[PDB]
Amino acid sequence: MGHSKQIRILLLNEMEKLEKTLFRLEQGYELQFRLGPTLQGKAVTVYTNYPFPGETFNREKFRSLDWENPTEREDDSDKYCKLNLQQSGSFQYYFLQGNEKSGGGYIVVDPILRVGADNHVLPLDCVTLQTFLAKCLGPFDEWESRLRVAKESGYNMIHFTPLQTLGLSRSCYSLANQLELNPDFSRPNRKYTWNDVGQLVEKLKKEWNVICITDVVYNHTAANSKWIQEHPECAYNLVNSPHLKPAWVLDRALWRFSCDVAEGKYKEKGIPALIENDHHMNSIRKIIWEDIFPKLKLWEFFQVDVNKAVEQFRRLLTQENRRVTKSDPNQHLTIIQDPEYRRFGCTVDMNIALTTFIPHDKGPAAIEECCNWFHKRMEELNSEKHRLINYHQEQAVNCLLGNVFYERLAGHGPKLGPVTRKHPLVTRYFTFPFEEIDFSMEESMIHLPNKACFLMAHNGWVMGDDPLRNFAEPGSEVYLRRELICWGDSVKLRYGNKPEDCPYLWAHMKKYTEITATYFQGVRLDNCHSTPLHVAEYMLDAARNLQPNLYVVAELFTGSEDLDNVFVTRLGISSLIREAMSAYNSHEEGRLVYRYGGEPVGSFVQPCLRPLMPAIAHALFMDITHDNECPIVHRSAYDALPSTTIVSMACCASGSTRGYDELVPHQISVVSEERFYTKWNPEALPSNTGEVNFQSGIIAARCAISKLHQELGAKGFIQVYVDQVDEDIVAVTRHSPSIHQSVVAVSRTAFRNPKTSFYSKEVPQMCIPGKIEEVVLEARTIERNTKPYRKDENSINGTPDITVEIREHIQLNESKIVKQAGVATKGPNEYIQEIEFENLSPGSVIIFRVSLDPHAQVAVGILRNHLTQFSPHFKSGSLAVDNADPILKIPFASLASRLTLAELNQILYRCESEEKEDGGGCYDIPNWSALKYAGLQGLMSVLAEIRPKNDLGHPFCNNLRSGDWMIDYVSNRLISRSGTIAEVGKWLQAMFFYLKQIPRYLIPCYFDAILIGAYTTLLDTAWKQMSSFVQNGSTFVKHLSLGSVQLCGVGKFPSLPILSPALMDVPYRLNEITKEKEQCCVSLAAGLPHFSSGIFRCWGRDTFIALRGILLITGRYVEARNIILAFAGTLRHGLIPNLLGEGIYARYNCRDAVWWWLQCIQDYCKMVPNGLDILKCPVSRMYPTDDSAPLPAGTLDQPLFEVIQEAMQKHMQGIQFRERNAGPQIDRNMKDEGFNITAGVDEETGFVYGGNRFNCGTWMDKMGESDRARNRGIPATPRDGSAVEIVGLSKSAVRWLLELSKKNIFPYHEVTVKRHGKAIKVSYDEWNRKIQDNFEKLFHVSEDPSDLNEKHPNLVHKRGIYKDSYGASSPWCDYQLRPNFTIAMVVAPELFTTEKAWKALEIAEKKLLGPLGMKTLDPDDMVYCGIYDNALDNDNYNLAKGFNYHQGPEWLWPIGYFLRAKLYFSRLMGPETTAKTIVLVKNVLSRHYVHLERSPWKGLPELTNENAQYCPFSCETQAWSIATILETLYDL
Repeated sequence: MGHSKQIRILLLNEMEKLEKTLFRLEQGYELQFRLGPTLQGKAVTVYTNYPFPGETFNREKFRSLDWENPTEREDDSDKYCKLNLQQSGSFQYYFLQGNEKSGGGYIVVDPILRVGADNHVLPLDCVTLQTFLAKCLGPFDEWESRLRVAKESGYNMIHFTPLQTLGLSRSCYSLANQLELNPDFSRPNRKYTWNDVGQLVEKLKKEWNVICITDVVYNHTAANSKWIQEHPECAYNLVNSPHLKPAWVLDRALWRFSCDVAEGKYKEKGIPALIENDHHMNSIRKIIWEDIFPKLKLWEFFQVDVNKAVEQFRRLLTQENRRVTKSDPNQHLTIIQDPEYRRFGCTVDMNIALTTFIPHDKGPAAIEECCNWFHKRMEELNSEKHRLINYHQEQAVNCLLGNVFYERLAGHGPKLGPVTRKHPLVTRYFTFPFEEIDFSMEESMIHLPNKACFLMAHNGWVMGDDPLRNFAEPGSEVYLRRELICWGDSVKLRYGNKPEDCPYLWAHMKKYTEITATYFQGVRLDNCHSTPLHVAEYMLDAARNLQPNLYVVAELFTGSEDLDNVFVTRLGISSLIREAMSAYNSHEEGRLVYRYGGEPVGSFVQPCLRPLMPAIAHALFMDITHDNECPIVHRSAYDALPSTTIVSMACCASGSTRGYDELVPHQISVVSEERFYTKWNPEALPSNTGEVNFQSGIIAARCAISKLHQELGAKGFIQVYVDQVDEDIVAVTRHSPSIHQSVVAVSRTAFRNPKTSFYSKEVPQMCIPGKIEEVVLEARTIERNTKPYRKDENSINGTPDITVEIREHIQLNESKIVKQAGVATKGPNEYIQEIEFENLSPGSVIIFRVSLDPHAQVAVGILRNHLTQFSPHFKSGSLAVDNADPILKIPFASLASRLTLAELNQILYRCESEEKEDGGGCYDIPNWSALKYAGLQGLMSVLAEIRPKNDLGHPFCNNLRSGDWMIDYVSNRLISRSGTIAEVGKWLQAMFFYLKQIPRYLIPCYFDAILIGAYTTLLDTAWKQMSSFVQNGSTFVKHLSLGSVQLCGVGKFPSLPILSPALMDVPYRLNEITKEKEQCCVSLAAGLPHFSSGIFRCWGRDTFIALRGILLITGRYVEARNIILAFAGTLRHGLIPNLLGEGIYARYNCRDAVWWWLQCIQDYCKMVPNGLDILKCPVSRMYPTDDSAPLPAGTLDQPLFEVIQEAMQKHMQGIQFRERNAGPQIDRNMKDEGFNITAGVDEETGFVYGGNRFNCGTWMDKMGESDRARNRGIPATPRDGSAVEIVGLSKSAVRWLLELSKKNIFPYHEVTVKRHGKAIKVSYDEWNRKIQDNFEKLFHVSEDPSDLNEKHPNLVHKRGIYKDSYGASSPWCDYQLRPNFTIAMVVAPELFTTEKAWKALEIAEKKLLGPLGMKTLDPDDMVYCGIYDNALDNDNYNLAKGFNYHQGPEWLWPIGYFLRAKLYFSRLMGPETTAKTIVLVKNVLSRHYVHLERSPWKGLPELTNENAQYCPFSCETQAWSIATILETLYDL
C-alpha cells in the first residue's frame, strides 16, 4: 500500500506557550520544524529527547538537529529539519533563544496492536471492550467456558482483573502481595504459577485473537500484607510527616468517642429517634454539636503555647553582644510552620520582633515598654489566628454534618440502618493497632519514633477540589477539612520527592511493573488524577522501554477538556472512557453522539502540505458502568436495543460489560458477591438458571450489533449526521466519501414503558431519500410465556421472558412488517421514498441500507478518475469507462506547451475591470449585501481560517450551497471570449455537465477541488515559463512574482499607444463592438480602481519604474525593447509627455522622467548580454509633434542615436514653446497664468534647476476645493532647484557616456551648442569633474563648528541633514528630513563618501523607521501627523482636506533603497555591520510577508498609517510598489 507521504508544518512563536494543545501524530506522519514568521533573521538551536533508531531511549538525554537549506542559499525562509517518528511515547521538544529558555511543547504518538499470528494492524475503530472480573471468574481451571461465552458474544477485547493476593475485605483493587498467585485461584491437586497464567494468556491470544488488558495500582494497597514486615518506609508514617499531630489526635479522639457511644454508654442521657420529614434534623445537629465542641482542645493548646512562650521569654536574657541586621521595612512579623517543630525544644527567630520595634534607650523602662509591646502584638496575632481558624473549623463541622446527614438519609445508598462495630457510621481516618491513650502514655507515645514508625495511614479523595495538587507537601490542610473518604483497607503509598530516597523499593516496584507488562500486554490507569505524576511517568517510561507497543486507557472527571488534553500530552494517554449515563433524553444523547467525533456530511479535501492543527482525543462510548445504578431498574427493559444500536453506529468506539448481555433485574455489587458465572453450553439445554444456549433473546442481537460495528469500522465511515424533528426521530446517516453509500437506522420509543405509560397508536411518517435496497437489521420485541424469575444463590441468570428475533438479507417487498407507501418526486433530481408504519412495536429498531440513483455510480467514477488524473492525492477511485471522449486526451498538458501572458492575465479573477466595463450583475454574499465580487482569494481567506477549525456552519457555505448560480455566472464569463479562453470555457462546461448528476447537492466540494487543481496547473505552467531566479529563491519571491504578473491586465479599451508596424511581436485583437482590429498591448497601472479606466491607465515615472522592475525581473527583453521604442517615438523635445490621450491630448507640464528613462534604458542595455546589436537597429518615430499635426509613421527609420543627440542639444539650449494644446477650456485645480514653460540650465555651476511659484514640475498633487480650506496660488509644494536625485542621475549618465566613449562606442562626445554667436566645444569630462567638485564641496555640511565658507548657516533647522532643493526659495521647502538622497547614492555612490554618508544615514534613521516603513517626516517636527484621514474635516490646518499626505504617513517605494544603500556601505566597510544589515533586511521582508498574508486583494496597501488602520481610502495595490522589493530581493 503506497500511501502518500504526509508532511506537517509547525510554527513556533515566543508570544504564546503550547502546553495544552493536542499534537498527536502517528509513525507514518512526518513532523517538520519551521523558524516562524516572527523569528526570521535569528539563529536558534532545537533540542529534543528523541533517541536515534536502534538505540535505547533516554529521557534525560537531548540531541541537536542540524539545519539544511534545500535552496543552498543564506535565506532562512525555508529551513526545516527532518524528523521521522518511529516510536510511541511522550517525547518533549524545545528550542533555546541563544542562552535563555523561551518555550517548548509535547509530541504524542499513538501505539499499535498486533492481532493473531499475521500481526495485522487493527484500526482503533472496531474494538468492542468487554469487562471481566477475576472474582466472578471462579476457579482458574474453569476459564474456558467464560472465554468461549465472551468470544460468542462478539468482543475482540477483554478486560482482565489482575490476579493477586487480597486482604480480608475481599474487595477489588486491594492487592496485598504482588509477587505470587492468589491462593483462592488455586487447588491442592494442581498449583498454577505466573508462567501458567502467561502461557494461557498467550495461547488465548494466538488461537482466539483476544487482547487482555490488566490494571496497575499505585496510590493504594491492602492494610494487611506480607510486603511490609520490617521496613515501614514503604508507606507514609507519622515519623515522615510529624506536623499532622493534632489531626491524628482529633481522629483518635473521635474514634474513641464513637466506640464508647456504640457500646451502650451514651444511651441513658438520650438517643435520637429515626430521622423523618420534620424538625428532628436540627435537634440531631444540636445534640451532635453539644458534644463535638467540648471535644476540641483548642483553648488548652493556646494556653500551653502561651505558657511556653512566656517561659521562654523569662528564660531568655538580654545580651550586650547583639547583632541587628537591616530587615525589609515592608516585611511583617508572622508565625508559620507552627506544628513543624515539636514542643519542648522548638526554636523561633526573635530578630523580626527586634527589628519591628526600636527601643527608645537601654534603660529598664524602654526594655519593659518593648517587651509589653511585643506581648501585645503576639496576643493580637494569636487572637487573629484563632478568629481566622474558627470560621474554617465551623465550615468543616458543617460540611461533615451535611455529609453524614446525606449518608444516613441516602435513597440510593446501602441503607445499613443501625450503627454496628462492623459498619461504623464514620470510617476511621487512621489505623492504630496498639492500645489507645487512656491516662498518661500520650507523652511516651509522642517521644517514641521507633513505635511511631510502625504507624500506618490511609488515602482518600474529595470531589470538591482539583486532585492535581500534591498531597505530600508540608503543612497539608486538606485533611483538616474533615471531608476525606477512605476505605477500610486502602493504605496510602509514599514515594518521596526523588526516587533516590528508597532505591531498593523503587527498583522492586519497577521490576513488578515490568513483570506485569511482560505478562499482560494491556494496562489501565485508575484514579490517575490523584497519584503523583513523576512515579507514573517513570513506570510508563519503563514499560515503553521494555515493551515497544503498549496500550494505555484512562478516564477523568475534570469536566473541562483542558486537563484531559494536558494529561494526554504529558503522560501519553491514547484512549479515553466517557460515561453515556449523562443522557436523560433523546436530545442529549444525539448531542453526545454528534460531538463525540465525526464530521458533518459534505466536506472538501485537505491539501497534502497543510499546517498542523489541533486534534480531538479518542473516546470510548461505553454503554454501562460497574459502579453506578443499572439502567434496567431505573428505565424500561426495552431500552437496551436502542442503546446498542446507538453505540454501534458511533464514530468513536463501542463496548459493554457482562451486565448488558443478560437483562438481569438487579445491580451487581463488586464489594458483595459470591456467585459464579454461567458455564458455556451450546443449545441442548432448557436454559433455566445456568444452562443458557448460544443465542436465544439477547446474544444474537448483540452479535449482530458487534458484526455491524466491525463492518462499519472496516469500511471507513467518518461522516456523521444527526437530525431531530420530534421526540423520537433519532437516526444516523454516515456517508462514505469513496463509494457514496449511506446507511440509515430508525429507532423507536423505549424510554417509557408501553404498558406503564400510555402511548398513541398514530406515529409521524418519515420520508427516507433514495430507494431502499436491503434491510440489514430487523429486530422485533415480543412477550412470551415462561416461568417467573426466581433469585438464585449460586449463579446469576437473566430474565427469560424477553426475547427478540433478528433477520438479515430481507427484501423490502418480502418484509411483512413495513410496506412501501409510494414514490414521491419533490424535485427533478431528488428521489424520495415513503414508508408507512403499520406494526412497528415500540422498542424495536430497524436499519435501512439505502442506495443512490442508478445513474450516479458511473458519474461518480468518471468524476473521481478526472480528479485523480491531475494529482495522485486521490488514491484509487478509478472506474472503467465505455467510450469517454477520444478527442480530449490532454486538456491541460497540451495547454502547458503553448502559453501567453495576455490570455493568462485576462481571466484570472475578473476582479473589477470586467464589471466596470460591461457589467454582469454580480451578487456578492446575498445574505448581507455585497462584500466579495468574484475573487477566489476572497473565499480562500475564509476557507484557510475555517478549514483547520472544520467550521462548516459559516454563512458563506450556506449561501454557496443554497444555489448554483455562481457556476453559471463563471461559465458565462469564461465563454465570453474566443480561442484558448473559449476552449477552457468549453472544458469547464463539459466538466460541470459531467458533475451535474450527483445527489445531496455537494457540488461546491467538487467545484473547490477542480478550482484547486486548475490553480495548481496554472501556477506550475507559470513557474516553468519563467527565468531561473524564482526557483532558486524562497516562496516569497515566487509569490511576489505571481502578484506582479497578475496585477497587469487588458481591458476592452486599449490604453497603450499603437505600436509601429515595423515592430515585432505586436499583439492584435478584434473589438467586440466596432468589429475592427486593434492592438491589445498590456498597459501597466497601479491596480484597477474606478478612478483610472483606460484614459488614466497610463502615467509617467511611476509606470516607468514599475515596468522597469517587472520586465527586468521576469526577463521580458522584447517587451522592454518595444516599450523603449514606443517611448522614443512618442517623445517630443526630449521630454516625457506624462499623459497620453491616444490623440491630440498632451500635458507637458513636467520636465522630469527623462533622466529616469535614460537610467532605465542604460540598465536594460547593461543587464542584457550582447546588447550592442540593438543600439544600431532602425527606429521608426510615429508621433512627431514639433509645429504641426503628426504624420503617419513609416516615413523614416533613422537611428535613435541622432534622436537622443537632438534631444540633448535641445535640453542644453532650452525649450521655449507656447500653447502646447494643454487645457483648452478645462481647469479644476491647476492654474495657468503668467509664463511657465521650462526653466533651468545654469552656466558656470554644472547644476540644473527649475520650477515656478505658480507652476509645479514635480509629482506633487494634493489640494482641497473647499472655500474654507482654499490653498490655491502655490500648486502643492514644488522643489525649486536641484532635486538631489536628478544630479545623481545626470552624473551616472555622463559617467556611462564617458565609459562608452573610452571604448570607441558613441563617438559624439563633442558638443556643437552655440550661444550668443559663439560655439563651445566643452566635453562631458570637464562637466563631470565640475559636478563632482560641486557635490564634494557644497554638499559637505559639517555638524561641528567649521566650514566658515558657508551661506545662511542659521537658516537651516539643524545640522547633519541633507538639503532637498538647493537654491534660493522658502525655508520650508528644503529643510526637511526626506528619503530623497537614497536614490542619489544608489545610482552613483562614488560622490558620497564612505564615512560622512554612513554617519548621515545613521543619524537620519533613528526614529523614522516604523513597523512597515519610515515616516515621511521626523517625529520631533511640530507638524508631524501620524494619522491620515481625507474624509475627516476638522479645524486643524494640517488635517484639513488631507494636507498631511506627506507629513507622517509612510509610503512603500521610499523603503528598500535605504536598505540596499546600507548593505552596500556595510559590505565595503566591515563584516561587523553586514550581519546587522542582513538581520534587519530579513526582519523587513518577514514583516512584509506577514502583512501580505492577510491581504484580501493580494496587494500592498498605500495608506499604512499608525496603529495599523484598515479600509484604506486610496488604492490597495500599486504597480510601482513592487519594483523596489524585487530589487531588494535580488540584491539579497
